[PDB]
Amino acid sequence: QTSAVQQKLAALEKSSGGRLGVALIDTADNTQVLYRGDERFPMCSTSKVMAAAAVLKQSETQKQLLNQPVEIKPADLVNYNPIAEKHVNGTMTLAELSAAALQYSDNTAMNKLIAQLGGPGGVTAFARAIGDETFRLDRTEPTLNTAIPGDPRDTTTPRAMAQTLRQLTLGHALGETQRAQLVTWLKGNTTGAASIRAGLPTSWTVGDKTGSGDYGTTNDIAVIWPQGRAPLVLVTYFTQPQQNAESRRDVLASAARIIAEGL
Ligand SMILES: [K+]
Repeated sequence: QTSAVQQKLAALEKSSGGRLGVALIDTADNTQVLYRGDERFPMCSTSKVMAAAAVLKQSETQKQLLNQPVEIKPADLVNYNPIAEKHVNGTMTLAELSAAALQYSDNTAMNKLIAQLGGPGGVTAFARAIGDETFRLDRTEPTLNTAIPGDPRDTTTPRAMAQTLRQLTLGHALGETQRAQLVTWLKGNTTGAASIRAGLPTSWTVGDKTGSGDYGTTNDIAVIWPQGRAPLVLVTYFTQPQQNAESRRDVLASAARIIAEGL
């Protein structure tokens, strides 16, 4: 069937000129709302959630892992790395790298998380270990953002990422303390106010991770605590036909508003 919400998302997508993917899980009733839910989209920096979570899982068997220092050298700097560049020729801990990756979208920090996991495939392996058969990380920063239409590298589907984000943040994919740390990090994101958050009542609390890349790719993955009801998990992915297209965070906000109005 096509629901009223799905019809509204299709009308938003038509007006945007791009390709929109949405997955909602309402954790009160476990119901889902999908739009292009099984199509692949480039993750861009939304993949930082999986990498940080994989390091948190490693930390469950190593009490001191998150305090371990990692060297930051000049050649490690990539295109966007406001936190890491301050520690060049010095160190950051894995906790500091996780926080920088998640809350500031620092790409050097992501590369250190990927390296801790043995390369992109270590992130994919963690995804598989927690039941996500769809996610794939194939490259490091910055090339994971090429976002070429039809390219499977560094993609997932909205359905898979919503399910995984639920398991990570609200379920038992991580230990208790690690889940709480991931939630704290997401809630302190600095980059999200124009994306999903912008489409929702301001009283609701959100933790999210944005992404952006070539082809005007504009993404957000969120957990949401509405006032008065069980949490929601919402994924909004958007990508456009032109390599040089501009970001469209407003489309994500519009998708979130349609979802919220449908509840
Ligand atoms: K970034």
